[PDB]
Amino acid sequence: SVEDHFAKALGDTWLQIKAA
Amino acid sequence: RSIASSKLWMLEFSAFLERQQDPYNKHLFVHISQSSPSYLETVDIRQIYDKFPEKKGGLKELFERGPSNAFFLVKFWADLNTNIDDEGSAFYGVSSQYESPENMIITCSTKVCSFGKQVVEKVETEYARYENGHYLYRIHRSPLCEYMINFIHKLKHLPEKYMMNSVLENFTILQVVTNRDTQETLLCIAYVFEVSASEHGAQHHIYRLVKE
Repeated sequence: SVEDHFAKALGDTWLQIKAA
Repeated sequence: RSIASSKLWMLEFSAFLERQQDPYNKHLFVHISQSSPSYLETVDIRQIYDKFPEKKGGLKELFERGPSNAFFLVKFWADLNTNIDDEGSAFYGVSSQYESPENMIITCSTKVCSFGKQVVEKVETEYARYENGHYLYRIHRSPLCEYMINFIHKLKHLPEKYMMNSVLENFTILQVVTNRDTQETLLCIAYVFEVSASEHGAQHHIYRLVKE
C-alpha cells in the first residue's frame, strides 16, 4: 500500500505527519 | 541519447495530469520527447541492484538474457508543481511512442516497485502502424494506476522536498518491452526518481545499463 511505503521510507516522521 | 535497441526506439514518454476534458492544459510530471532536448554514459546494475526485483525474471536475469543494447536507466526529476490534483476531477495518464524498422506486436510490462518489490503491474499490447516508411507504436493516454495516483497525492503534500526525495529513493518503475511472438527483450528501462525544485521543471538523464 502507499501508506506502507511512506511509513518505511520516513519512519517516525511519517507516523507523526499521518496522525496529525 | 536515444533509448533504442537494434529493434525498437522509444521516441516519446510522458506522464501527466489534466482536468477531465477541460483542455492543451496539462501538466507533465516527467517527459522524454523528440520535441524536448536534454543533456558518464553507463551505470552498472550494482548501483541499482536492490531497487528492482532480482529473482527469477528479475533485472539481472533479464540483462543476462540480453541483448545488452536494450537496457537503459533513466533518472527523472519529477515536476510536482501543480494544483490540479487538489481540485479533483483530474485525469492522470501516461503516453508513449516507439518506432522500429520491423513490423511486430509488442507488449509493454510496467512494474511499480517499492523497496525493490513489485506492488503493481500493467501490461499493454500494441500493434505496428506503418507510417512514412517505418513502423510506429503508440500507447496513448494509458491511465495511471490508482497506486501511483495516491502516491503522487501523498508525495506532493509532504512538508519538505527532502522528504519527497526520501520517499522516492525506494520507488522505481521497471518497463520491459517484449516482442509478443518471440519474447525477445526489445527495450528494458529502469526508472529512478527525485523531485524537481519548485523553480524547475521536469528533467531526465539517460544511461546505458551494464553489468561488470
